[PDB]
Amino acid sequence: GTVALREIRRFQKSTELLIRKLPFQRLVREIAQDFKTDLRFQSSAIGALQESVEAYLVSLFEDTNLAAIHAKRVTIMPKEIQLARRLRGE
Amino acid sequence: PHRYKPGTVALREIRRFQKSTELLIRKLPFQRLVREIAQDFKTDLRFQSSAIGALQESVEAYLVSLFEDTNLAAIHAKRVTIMPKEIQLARRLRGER
Amino acid sequence: SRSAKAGLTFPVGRVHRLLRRGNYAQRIGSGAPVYLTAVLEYLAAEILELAGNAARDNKKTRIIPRHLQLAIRNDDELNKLLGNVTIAQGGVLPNIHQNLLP
Amino acid sequence: KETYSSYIYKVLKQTHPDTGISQKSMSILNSFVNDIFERIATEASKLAAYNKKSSAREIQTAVRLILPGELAKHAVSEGTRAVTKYSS
Amino acid sequence: DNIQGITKPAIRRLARRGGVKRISGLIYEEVRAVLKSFLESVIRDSVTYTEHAKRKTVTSLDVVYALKRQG
Repeated sequence: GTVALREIRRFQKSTELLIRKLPFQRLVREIAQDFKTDLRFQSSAIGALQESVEAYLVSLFEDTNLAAIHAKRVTIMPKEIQLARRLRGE
Repeated sequence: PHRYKPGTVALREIRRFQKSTELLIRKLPFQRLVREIAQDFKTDLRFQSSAIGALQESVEAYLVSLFEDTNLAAIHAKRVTIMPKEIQLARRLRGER
Repeated sequence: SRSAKAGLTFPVGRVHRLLRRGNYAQRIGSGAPVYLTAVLEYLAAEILELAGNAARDNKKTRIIPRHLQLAIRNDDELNKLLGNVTIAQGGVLPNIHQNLLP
Repeated sequence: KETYSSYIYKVLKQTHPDTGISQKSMSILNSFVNDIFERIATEASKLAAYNKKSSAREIQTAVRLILPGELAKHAVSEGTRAVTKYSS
Repeated sequence: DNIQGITKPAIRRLARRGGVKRISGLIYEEVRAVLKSFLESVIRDSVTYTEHAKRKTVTSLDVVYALKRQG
């Protein structure tokens, strides 16, 4: 059979946080240098930030996907993103 | 016949309101609604007219903010007429309830 | 007075009594208890200047509440500071969509 | 009862000597001043609870994240100038 | 000058996380803009926490305290 695998190992589909650790860390140190030069980033408490940012993003894509299906279209234009930004309140 | 095309006076009249700042809701029916929705809890409430004025201003402000937001949500699509879809989307987006 | 010696004009002692009654801390910072009044004085000066300008724009001598409304709403920084709060008998800036025009 | 009409009146008078006021606007300003005071003061209280302990640094920092930075630097600078004037 | 570090397939799987397999040609630039408009604030709050911590090292409590104010 070719379905039961997709039934017994697909009882648990989760998906994960993805933004790469080293590039993200380099980026945040880069935008932290100008705010305060020689800012030593503690290697802890950065996973919590790197989960919170992704959470807010996936909220933004779910809102823009709702807006997209509201426009009978699957692709994303800048209009959806900017109105999501404005209507959320920032 | 001095009949203008649909919407010709609409822009003018919108300008007239958005210039103005007065009470857009008649006070007496608002009092009726407030009493109807408040008598379901306790008698002898003894409302003070300033309070009902306060909630009147609050509700009109909330409604105009809502309506401008749904106007933006509608002008998103190739639509200039408002339907329940935009209102529901605006209500759900901000997560009011 | 204390405000005069400080160059301030808001009554500092009233705010000191208010903070003492509020008991936000057992021993409030007495090094500069009028400093929190000074920042509020600066913000009040900003908003009062904007309101006076707005009232002067429409030839009205007195501060119309609507004049204050557009004074605060025009400033993007002011809108970010206070945007979730409405003003009684306020208004809305005339915003007509360009593509809406016939 | 101690109203705050006199202080806002004289501030308007030192920034606009020929502009009047309206009664509704007086309550508007009073409520604005009161609620901004309370907001920043409870922010200072939570900033005092921030540090593992029981001044002016707390209030400066509290005004430093509550309102947009552009006006925040002016606020802190003028507050410091005020305390320097009051020091002696 | 490393904002471009976030790669395009990263954005594509980010969109895949939220559903819909449709992706534009500048949605990556847009999400770069929104992260530049979000993370600068969520690290500026931590900067203010460090200023009001007398502390040169960011800790978990300070950064989470500065972060939770978003909502």
